[PDB]
Amino acid sequence: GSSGSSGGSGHFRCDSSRWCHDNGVNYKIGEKWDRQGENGQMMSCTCLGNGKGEFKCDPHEATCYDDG
Repeated sequence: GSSGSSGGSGHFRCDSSRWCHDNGVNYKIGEKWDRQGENGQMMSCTCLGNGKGEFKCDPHEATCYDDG
């Protein structure tokens, strides 16, 4: 099915339209911060916006081979 969980309306109308929130921190569209991963390593997130303040996170590593 769908609509299983529910809770948390929007009574107030703050001025947060171009900001993001993860661990109680205001990030600017494009900015980047550090966080924890599913396993344990650290993950880097980059604020995108596309609305309220969407964002993504990808694992950083030096898995780049050399050419020549």
